[PDB]
Order: sequence, then C-alpha cells, then structure tokens
Amino acid sequence: MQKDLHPKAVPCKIIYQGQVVMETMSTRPEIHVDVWSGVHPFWTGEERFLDTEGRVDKFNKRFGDSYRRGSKK
RNA sequence: GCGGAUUUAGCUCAGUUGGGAGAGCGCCAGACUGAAGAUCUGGAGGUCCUGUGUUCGAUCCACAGAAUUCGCACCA
RNA sequence: GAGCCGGUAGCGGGCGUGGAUCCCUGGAUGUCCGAAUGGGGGAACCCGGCCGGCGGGAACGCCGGUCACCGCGCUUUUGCGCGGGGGGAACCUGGGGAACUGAAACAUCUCAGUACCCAGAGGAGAGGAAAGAGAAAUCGACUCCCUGAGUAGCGGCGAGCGAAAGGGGACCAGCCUAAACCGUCCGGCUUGUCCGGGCGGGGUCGUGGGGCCCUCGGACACCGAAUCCCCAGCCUAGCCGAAGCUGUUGGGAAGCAGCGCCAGAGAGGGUGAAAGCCCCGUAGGCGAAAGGUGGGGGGAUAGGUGAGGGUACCCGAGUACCCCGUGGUUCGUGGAGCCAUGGGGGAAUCUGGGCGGACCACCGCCUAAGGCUAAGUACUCCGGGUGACCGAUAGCGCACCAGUACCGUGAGGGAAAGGUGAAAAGAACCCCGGGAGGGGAGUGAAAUAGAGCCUGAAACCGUGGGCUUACAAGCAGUCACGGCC
RNA sequence: GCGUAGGGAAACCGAGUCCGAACAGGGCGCAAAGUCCGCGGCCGUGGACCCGAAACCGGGCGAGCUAGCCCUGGCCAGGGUGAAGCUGGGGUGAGACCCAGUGGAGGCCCGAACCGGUGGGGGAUGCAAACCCCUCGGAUGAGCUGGGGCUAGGAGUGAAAAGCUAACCGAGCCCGGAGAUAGCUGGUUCUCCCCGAAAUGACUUUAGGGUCAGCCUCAGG
RNA sequence: GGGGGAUGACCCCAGGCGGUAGGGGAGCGUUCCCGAUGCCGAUGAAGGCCGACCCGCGAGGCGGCUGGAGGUAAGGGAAGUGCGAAUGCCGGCAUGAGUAACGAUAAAGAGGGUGAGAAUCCCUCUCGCCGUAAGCCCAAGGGUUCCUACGCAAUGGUCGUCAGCGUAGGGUUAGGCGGGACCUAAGGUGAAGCCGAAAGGCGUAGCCGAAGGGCAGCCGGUUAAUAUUCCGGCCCUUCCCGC
RNA sequence: CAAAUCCGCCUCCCAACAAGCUCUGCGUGGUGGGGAAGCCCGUACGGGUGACAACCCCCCGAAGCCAGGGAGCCAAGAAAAGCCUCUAAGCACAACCUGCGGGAACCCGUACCGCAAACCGACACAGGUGGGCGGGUGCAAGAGCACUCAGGCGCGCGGGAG
RNA sequence: CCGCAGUGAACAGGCUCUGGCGACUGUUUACCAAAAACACAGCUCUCUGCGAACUCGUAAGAGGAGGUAUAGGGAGCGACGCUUGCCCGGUGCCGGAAGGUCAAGGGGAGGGGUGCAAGCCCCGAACCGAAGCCCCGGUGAACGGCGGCCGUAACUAUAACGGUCCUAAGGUAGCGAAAUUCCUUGUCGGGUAAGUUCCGACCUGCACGAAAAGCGUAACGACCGGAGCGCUGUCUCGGCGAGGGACCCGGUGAAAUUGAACUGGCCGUGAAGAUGCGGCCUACCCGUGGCAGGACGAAAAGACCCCGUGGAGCUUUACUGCAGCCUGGUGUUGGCUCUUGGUCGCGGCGCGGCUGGGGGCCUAACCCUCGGAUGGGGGGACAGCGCUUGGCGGGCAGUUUGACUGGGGCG
RNA sequence: GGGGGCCUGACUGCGAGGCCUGCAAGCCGAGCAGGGGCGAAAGCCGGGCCUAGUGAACCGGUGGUCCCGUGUGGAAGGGCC
Repeated sequence: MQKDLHPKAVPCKIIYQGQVVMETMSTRPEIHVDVWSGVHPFWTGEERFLDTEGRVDKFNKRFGDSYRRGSKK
C-alpha cells in the first residue's frame, strides 16, 4: 500500500468502455469496449512525527495540508 | 431525407442607399493584315431561379418550393 | 487389580498386591531444521560478545549456561515493559479477477463475480438499532429457513438472467463516542477570551444535548463481557451388574431331548456348528474424582442509564449536493432513481438536511458524512451415533514395515498386495538329493487345510483311456444311414 | 398455490364481453368440477445414454535440454607460406622508389588431438529413439572448452528455417475451469408377444442435421 | 372378435402370425428392505463340479461328487442388474517359435587344482589384442559398491564352486593436502531510500559467492582394505605467557 | 588522495656492469631406498623381509621451472589479506618489532570405481564427459602411424559343418 | 652391390578444360536438407542533442551510455570495379496551416414541465473553439508503377521519318531462349558416331532491368551444372577367394498382427480384382533349407481429398477494440506587464460588464540540476503527472470470410 | 376494347362462406350498417381484364388517442390508431 493518499483512499476500479450512441434522440444504442483501468490524483511533500514527508494527493491534500489531522508541516 | 452554403448575360462572376441592370470573357463587328493572330474602337449580352406578398418603387425585404453542393444524421 | 519390560513370537536377564503393566490430567526434561529472529547459509550445517564451572588443566586451561532479529505501543528520559507475525482439509468476508460453452456463427450476453490467486478475521466470520421499508397515516435491528415468485421486470426483448416490501418461522436486544456548550486544566501563542490534549457534563436509539430560572426528587433497572462456588459437561480408565444343568449325535456343541430360572436390560459381538440364562465391564440401572471448559442460575459485584416546563441560541464529522466517468441493484445506456465512488466545483446545523424512483407542487417517512454488539444460518480436520452403504479390480486410490515402491530435473503422477487352522499342535526322526524339493511317520475331523498354505471356476499346458485318421474340403455344420464303445 | 367465470393493451365490465357505433363476427357462457399423492412413457435445467480429439483460459513448474548473454580458468602435437617494420647497399637535392638481409603478421595454407557431422556404406523389433564404417570441412579463431551464474516459456532467445527452449514447442509442461462443447465416430446389455415404418414435401450460413406435414403405435368415443 | 365361460378351461371359425429403427403388453433370473398372526442347515448355508424330470422361454426342481460356514423368503417393496462385443479398462494365458538375438571378427589352447557338479573359477605353460591406450593420476558424479570368511535361490541376456549377487565382520585418523574459521567482479541478498491494488519491484553500504586472489612440508616404510594423515627420518607456521 | 608526518607534483646534489631483497645447482648435514638374492620361511595364492648393491661419466632437451622476463602488436589486458603513513587512542617500565624458553593448534572431508559394467543413456547397452608427462625403436617432424616397456585384457555364450 | 620392384609394410591430392550464383574464414534448421539461406567487412536513405531516440516497465526504473553526431539507434543491399536513368496523378511521409469541417467545452436567443407566485429542473442553439481529415507544395538505395495500334526508304522486315488515342510518365545504359522465354528438342555455330544438358552467337525478351541493385569480377566454395586426359567389376553376366551370420549341436529364449479356420489352380460370379459360392481339373500325411507372388499382407482409425455455421499460426483499405502515441478543456499550474477579437448595453468612434486570442524575465509548485553540503544553478507553470476529448492505431486480442456444386475452387 | 358527361367507394365498421396450405402467408366474396356517386330508374362502385410491381417481429419517427402514468396533481415515459 504505497500509492494512495494517507488522508483517505481513492485508488482503483475503473470499468470504462466506449460505443456508438444515437438513442432517445431517435433509434437505439450499441455496445463495445470491455476494459478496465485506473483513476486517481497526485502527491506533495510534507512531514510528521520526526520527518516522513507524506504524499497523498490533491483534494485531501488541500485539506490536512492546510490543517493536519495526524501530522502537520 | 438533418443542418449549413448559394440562385444575375453564352461562360465565370461583381452588385449595400430599395430608384442606373453592371464587369470580365469571353463572343460579334470596325480599324490594321497579304490574310488570320496580337493591339486599339465599339457592340450586344437578361425569365436578376419561380410565385405571391411588402413598398410610391424590388436583383435587394418577407413567405414555399426547387436545384446544386458540403458535412451528418442511419438497429425497421 | 494382580500381571509385565511395546508390534517380536527368540536368546540373556529382571519389577512387582509395606496399591507393578497400563487408563487420566497436570509436570520437568524437549538434541538439530523449520516463521527462525544472534550472525551466515546449497534447512536439518558452520560462525561471533557476557556470565559461567573455574574445568584433565597428572608437573597443564573447556564445554555448559547464556545472550542479543525485526516491524508494534509508548514513562518520552539512555526509551524500559506489552502485542505480532507462521500455520491450517472445508467454510467466511474484503482486494483483484477469465476464456471455454450456451446464444445451434459471433463482437452485445451467458457461464460469474464462477474457477483461480492475494490479504486477512474467526471459531465462526458476514452483517447489525435505519438519511430503512413502503403507502392500509401501515411497518420497524441485522441474519437465516419457507413463501412471495420462476411472478413485478432486465434484454441483438434472442439465449437466458430473474428482485423486494408484505405473511408464516428460528432468534431476540441493546449500547456508545468527536460529538466545544459547561466547567477542569496541561502545553503553547505569547496574558487573555487562540489552537491544543488528558477529567467529567452530555457522552442523542426512533430528536435531542447544554446553559439559566421555579416543580425535582429523597432504594430492586444487572451485560457482550466482570464474578462465586452451583448441576461446573466433557476430559480415559469409573463399576456393580437377573437367571439353567443333566442327558446326547458329535473332533468339537451353546445343536437334538428332558426338565429349570431370568426379565425396565431377546442391542449386537466373542464363545471349537445358530445360548436371554457360556464370555461380554452392553443396552436394566445406579455409579464415579483432587486438575481442563460452559449455559442454566443464585447473589451482590452491577458497568450503567432512569422526571418539569421556558429562552433570542451555540453542539456526530472532511465532499451532501451537482457535472462527467464506472459499480452494485431485476435495470444491458435506457423516461432510469436510491446507495457506493474515479476527477472538478465545494451547502445548510431543526421552519436544517436526504428520501417515497426524470422533474414540480403538496403530503408522508427519516434524521446520515465515527464506533461495539453474543444468539438464530455455513463448514467438517477432529470424537461419537446410525445405514433398503460397500466387500477386496467395490469402498477413500491406499484394511495395515503405501501417498511408500516406481517413472518425472521439477511442479506432479502415483500403484499393486488381505484370507491355513479351533488353536499351530507349524511338521522332531528315517529316506533320494549339492540343495530346493520329493517318500514315509506324527499332529489331525480333512492336509488334493500344508506354509502366500479357505473357496480355490475358465483360458491354457500335461498323463492314460474310448472312438476316430493317408485318392481328402470346411469354421461350420446339420438331416439320413452304417460299424465300434 | 393450482381449480371457483372469463373477456380485454388498458380503463374496466362481467356469465357477458372486446372492434365499433353496430345488433355482422373473435374469445367465452353452457358447471361435467378438480385436486393432492403414488407409481410410469416423456419434456426443460442439469456432466446427464457412456468414453472420444485438435484447442482456449488461470496458477505454478524448468538453461545440470538447448539458444544466448555476464563473470572466471583451462586448451589448440608438428610443420609451411613469408606483408608492416628495422639493418645495410642502390643513379637524384633530400626523396620517391628499387634490391638484398633480417623479420615474423594472417579469422592464411598442409595436417593430430579437438570442433563437424556434406558424399557413399551398414544398421531399421539396431549397440543406439542418431549410433558404427569408409570419406570430408575447420585447424590462434565471429576458435573449442570446464566451472560459476542471467534471462523463460504469447514470453524468451534466435549470424533467423518458425529454428531451440529437459529427446514430436507454428506458441512448453503439471495441477485447475472441467466429466469444456463435440450435427461426426464408435459403443449401446435377459427372454417373449402384437402390429407394422420412411429413404418424399415445405423453410432453413439448411443441406450426411432438424422444424412442420406425410407414412407407425397404444387409450377412449 | 365373437357364441356360454364356475376360478380354471372347453368347442366353433373367422382369422392371420416373416420382420431391423421403432410403438404397446407379458414374463425371467441378479444383490438388498419386509420376516403383510414367514424362519431351513453339520445326516451342509453358499458357490463349485456333472445330469436322457418341470417351462415356448429367460429359469426352475431334483439326485450324485466338492466345501466350510450361512441365510432362504410363500409377497409386496427397492435398485450401482444380466454383457463376445467399445484398436475398452485390469489381470492372467497362448501365438509366431524351440525358428530371431548374445550388445563390437582385439581369437584362443593345453596341463594341473578345487568342487555334488566346472568351455565359462584358481595356479601354471604356449598364443593373440592394446600401448596414446584397452596407462596410472586430479577432479565431477555414484555413495559402500572396498577387503576378508562363509553361500548361490534370483540379478550375471548359458553355465558357474566366479561377482562390482547374499549374510556377517572389518576397513578409510592430518597445525602444515583440499573446504571453512580471509577477499571481492558478474550475480544474489540486502537496515536505510525509492515506486505496486495486495502478493511485490528495484537496491546503497555491509554480507553471501569460486580449482579467480591468498595461505605454513617432503620422501621412504607399514595391513585384508587407508594414506601428503599410521611409522620414522628430514623441513616448517600462527597464536599465547614469560623474560 | 575530506584531517597533519605518508605517496602525488617542482628544484639542487650520490643519480652504473654499485648495494639492495623473493627460485634453480652444490649439495650435503645425515636418512631412505636399492633390486637378483637371501640361512630360519609359503622355496611358492612366493615373496614378506636379512648380502652387497652398485650409486659414475658424456649425450639430447620443454608446448607454460626461475620470472611480476624481453621484443612486437591493438581489438590497448577484474575487485578486498601483506608492506609502510598515520587520527580515535592508549602504550607511552609496558604498545609494536625482534631473540630465547615453556605452552596451545579445531570444525567437515579419505575406501574402491572414476576416456568408466560403480558417471549420466531406464540394461554388464561399440553414445557423451574437464585438466597431468604421456616408454621406446623406425618414419623430415609430431599424443598421426606398425611392432612392442611398465601396467591392462581376450569383449561372458562355447562346439561343429563349411 | 642385389630384387619385379629401394617413401619397399604403415599412416599418405586424381588432375585438367568450362560455366552459373554467392565474394571470400564463416554461421544455421539438434534425429533427413551446411545451400544461390542469414552473417557480413562495405554502401545509401535515416529517426536522435540528451534527463536522448527506440526496447522491457503498473508510475519507480533499468537499458541505452558514465555514449555524447567520426556518435547512438531504424533500415534495403550486401567485397571491389563500372554504373545506377524515367515518372510524386494514388500511397506512406515531410512541410504548410490561410480557408472548409468537426469533440469535449464556453457561451446566449428561444421553447418546455410543474409553478397561486418567487422559483425550480431540462431540451437548448447563433458564434468562438483541438488534433485530425479535406486542400497547396516538396518527396524514390520510401511503397510502387515505367503505353497502345495505323502508315513509310525498306524490290521482302520494325526500322531514318511520320500519324495518333488514352496515361503520371509510357525502359534508358548493361544484359537475353538466362534457373526471368511454356510456341521449343527456338534458329545458327562449336564440341560428337550421333548432344532436347552445356558453351558461343542471334535475339519475335510467352513475363530481365539497376537497389530484395544491374553487367562483370582475381581468389575463394564438402554449393550447382558442362566437358578431356588418368584409372578401375560401375558396367560388357562376371568368375574365384578370405574372414561374419545364416545351416547342423548344446544352453537360453522375445517380440507387433491376428474372430476362427483342416485355406489349391481354373473359368465364371457377388458389392463389380474371392482358398470358403457354381461347374470343373489336378489333389496322399507331415515337415526343415530357400524364393518372393496372393492371402487386397503388418505399421498408422491418409497427412492428397471433400464434409463439421471444428481448431491453431501469419497477412491488408476485413469487424470491432486495447495497448502506446498526438490532442483540445481541467487540476496541485503562482506573479508582473505588453495586446487584439467577440458580445450585448449606453459601416461608428467614446464607454461600459462581459469573454475570447495571445508576448514577454520573472517564480515562490513542479522537475530537473549539480558541481565537492541541505545552497547555488537550469527549465518553469513545462511539464511530468489525474481526470474527461478526440485521433491515429494489425503493434497486438477476439470473431468472421453462406448454399448450391451430377469432386472443391473459377464459372 | 375507342369517346363524352358528371363523379372518386383508388370507403370506414365488417364479412356468411370457400379456394391453395405442414407455417405463416397468399387469395375470393354475396350480404348487413353509416356515408356518398352514376342512372328516371332495375342496378353497378369497397381502384384497375387478370396471374409478377415483394417481406416476419422486433429497433426506432411523426399526425390522432386523451387507455397507463410507478405517494395523489401532472409530465418524462408507455400502451392503442
């Protein structure tokens, strides 16, 4: 576990898949894709209880970063 | 067939003040030539896509069609 | 309760009712590997500090004990004292997660959220007091069984997939904390009124909590534990335990005959061939302990909450809600919601804020954005019970020097093979022979029951006999007539 | 929960109803009434009459096979050919440049071990799942090699034919999906009674399948 | 089908009856559960072995021989049920067949000896084949296979008194040889550090890692086997205490 | 070359066949062997063990012995014990070098096979498997060749016709 | 001096004449094929300025390379010599980006539902808006392609010339019946007793050709083909022999296939190639050493075939989709200034809110940087990187690509 | 079949009862009602002289309904034409 936020999780899942609409606005739709991928934020440098730096991403990051709910800066 | 682009001389096209129908050609003719060509002169060139309407007056403004063209829409 | 030094029957020697073998439970040793963890490493091996005797050190110096890995709290000081990790057939939730095949192709779909891998909890986890369900102003935890229903419904509307409230049933069951309001302080900024963290207030079940003013009011309300012995159940052995003998065919009787008894225990099994009464430590039925684990149930522990109005009000979360992109749901892009979220905007603290399936008015429900919660269902490694369940090519493949022999470098595969008898009384001795094996004697009911020695069939190889066979065709053969036996 | 009416997309009506504005038809009324169970011939889901393949998909398993690549040693008996050079001499200014000596390179030649394996011979239930015989190429080099290791099996490696990857890789092998599907193929058991078939027609990514008909059989009228 | 059936059965005649897929009816044995007011057997359960009574039949009964202990159901129920037959599975057993093979055309033969028995063993004497091997040696691999006394049942593609076969006993000793108690490259690990959905990936220093580096001896003797270790003669090294 | 005396770099003097320190010959201390014996003894599974031995000269001469050589060349040839410099630091009448004398020295490996019936090929299978001189005579040379030295063996089925 | 012989035995090239391809030593398909196949030294286009570009990788990271344009990767040929010509209409690509188009998106006319009403949800469109594609050009050691017929001196035949229709031009130099030439054993020549192989020459080249080079080329090859001398049982039949099985002895003692069988020829037959069925003719019972014909002999449920709306591998303008790559808006991506466009309001200009484009050092993220420390340095709002957009996209993944068919196909 | 007169039934609601037929289709048709046109009227008209000018059901558009409308008031949306 080394790709999340610290101040909460947000990684994983992701069942994408494209098609060729054309519905309600007349006739019916169609299907295709069948893949799976990722989806997340980014991480910055901080620190806690003797150095540590942290990581976690935006959102959250905007938070605790501002504040700090287990270790500040 | 969903939308946009337009509609003037034989061809290709300008045309915005709502009042002159215009240009180029090209085409025809005259001049010149031994002739034709090139140049100069000149002339013609008409369903301003059709109809109806608005207006003192319509290529121009308003109302359908049409046609051409480009893109798009496609599970009867 | 009186025999034993395990399966070894054999030699050689020995303990024992001034309670041996063994059955129990709690012990002390537990060499080396293995999470290994002192250090290294091709496991089961080889290497280091501290203490240690001091030890042969015959007039000369060693094993033993020990000890210490690393991630976890945090009495922080120089950090001293607690937990973890490795397993584990099956079953559990999360994390991740697929083709075949059906659709008589195949891209949607299906198999499925299945198979597998991963992590991790437990003895059970899962889940669990509702921003729930639905609409009779009706219901209320979660779970599980039946039912709802193969219905409402999803869909190249094709193959298929296929809910739920309500009713019946098992069980019942409820609680907390931030939740800055109050006061306590401790530490900061730097003295005020800021954030901070330990103490209580409250610490919300179905709307309340505080803070103020007057009524208060002045003892039976135990949970998931906490506790005491209680029946602590079991834990292996606990032990009594009804009642026949003669005669007899028998190698053997418990059979055939005669009389005789039992009895809540004629369950079966062992007994030389079929017993209620011979053995059975069985069902009859009562029995039983000083240690290891419960409910029931008794008590205090009891932890713990438990009434009245009023007031302008401040107090369960960082993201609800909305846009796009996926999930789960019966919903496969759909008129398509709720809950869950990948990115971006980023509200309110009770006339607040989601909800009852686009939305809107009105009505009705609920009060989130933290947490704990035994019991009712699942699963057999283990122990027992029972069988219209099997008998050695069936059953687990493996009924007992098998997951071993054996092929595979490996992962892995993975067999075959049980039976004499009543018990050995298991064949002393004599014979041919190098022996094995064969001839007698002896056990004996029988050894053509004789040592892989019960039954021991066929196929197939022999030894004798009857008939038959040399100018003759067809697997076969079957009908006629003849001779030998 | 099936029967107790049903008719209709529905509202809803109802022994009547839907189309409709018309007494013209469709569904039904007319009770004939089941229902549970048992035992059977069948039909769907099922691995489901029984074994049969090539393949796809998951997790492991291997370079003591072989192709490579890294590290580190060992190894090539003899002989032959004779370039750079350096020494000396050679007509010119020095030289180019010539010659003679020395000299000893080259994936160089002739050949053992060693590496190979065309060209013929044997062998074909061999000595052997590639070997024996005669013969041949390479023979200080993109040389042969031991020991230590690295990569890996939809991916590796490959002086590259789809080769080699533990003796058949056109995508390894074991366990798992799983007893995959399998109009095709076989296989498909004791007696006896009764009757007695088709090998056409219609539509099919259907033609050596199968739907519906046609020809069989049993129960009642 | 029909004429009367008492339950059978009997009579007429009509009237056929060859039949695979396949349709309907009726019966047979197979191992089990009843013991529907059921039990046989040591003078044989059952299976086996053999047969000129009962049935259309698939089976019955019954009698003779075998063999050591069971099980039968007069009737209804249940099912892992009837087999040549699947190049089927498993086991045995015949074929070809007393022919094909003895694993290199580097050959033997003779005398004696032992033994129950020797072309195939032991001694001995001729003879043939090596000789770059069919040499001793170090390794790697395999692990008692090595020696000695007994023995041959099977393995030895024949024998076999022989064995690298059986049982028993015994054999291999090192301050200086090799491995460690020293060193690192590849590579592998790997506190810190760096990134994964989880398992994990990488990876500094340090460590693991070898016939590469390094390190202190040699020749003779001595048993059935060992030997640079055992003998002895000769040559050394590191640590420690003392001065 | 993170810190000074080390080595690296510049300057002046001794800048040799000088002196330095690590392998072969003599040898030789002194030991062994030593074959042909060999009286006791197997005079034979012969040899275990006692004469004396002799122990000498010339000849050939390495593809890796001194040695980290020298010469040439290009594709231009691995990292940690020892030796000297020293901080921390303690010795500095007790730290390291040396000398003599006494004391200490482990863990696990060896048999025999080993161009192989004992190793891989399932078998006593004319298949493969890495290093060391490989004895001589002859052939221009040479681990090629023919015979043989030491040592090994006759293939593990023998006769008999042709 | 001697014998037939004097490396006496033993180990030890046959040579030559010619042609074709590839230069050459090589390397490779272990158990058929060592070759004209790859490899190459050598050439040419060519992507790339680093933190490269491409290859593995889920993000780290390694590789690259402690390389740095005399370099690193992509490539078609493959000494050397001589020489590589003609066409960019389509295609890939490089450049262009003014114009059309067009996604998400901004951004408002307007309509709609409920609404007593403020409101409260959608549909929404004029215009601005990305790569891509369309359109202009450049592009050949980039893919690829590089004309047809009629007439004419030609006493006879293209041709020196001429006439044309289409195309982007319309084969050039060298070569030629080559291993690209089926009419063909083409026609001439040489080689021979004749020669459909060769080798030379013509050349109407069924279909060579310069870059998967083209003509040739010393040496070079276990390559392939053509010829001459030498020599031998290869052959004119061979005929003899030596050693090894086979045969007789003793010892041992398998193996696939097979329903079963005492299995004769005939001529006929049957499902049309019979020992077994019909007629007939020869016909005693068994064996061993042999010889192959028949028993449709053995091996293996044909690989050639078709059929199952079976399977598996490679291919492109097959279908779809993903990996990666380009790409608009959005985010942790902060300041300062220079500016033009739209718009509605009050061709215009003045203003105004609105909002769009863009140019700048900075710079506090971010990243990188390092160069000896945490500071400096460089870049910097990038970008990495997250989310949605769109696009290319056979690199890969999964399916598919009918029936008839008097054999499958083509038709 | 050739002209001219007005006229459109080139109809809705239906159709007794048959052809061909495994399926679905395909095809015919008096007569009944509402409402016309042509004729004085008896009658003919529900396109053509015919037999070819073709297509399932779903996947959707649209003009009509005012049948459903997922708490009731409605609308998205759906059923029927």
